[PDB]
Amino acid sequence: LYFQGSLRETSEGVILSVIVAPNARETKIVGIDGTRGRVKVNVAAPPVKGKANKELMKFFKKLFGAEVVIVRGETSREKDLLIKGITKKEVIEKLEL
Ligand code: NA
Repeated sequence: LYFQGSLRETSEGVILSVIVAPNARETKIVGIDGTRGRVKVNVAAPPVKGKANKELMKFFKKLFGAEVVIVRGETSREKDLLIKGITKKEVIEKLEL
């Protein structure tokens, strides 16, 4: 039940709670934070001109096959992503790949 601490399903989809580190060598999931209930995501983009947000959304849109929007934390390392029109079961399956 590893990724479950970072996700919740609302009427609109799944809110995936992440904590980003920019300037990374590769955009990828590197861990979970068990106290904050967030997936640690490295993002291979600079945190300028919204480029880390853009890369983060692109990565998860490709992973889930669904539109991903930042609902909270646009200017924070702690960001909540709405994965629109997907279920928690589908998100867990994809995160576990
Ligand atoms: Na950014």
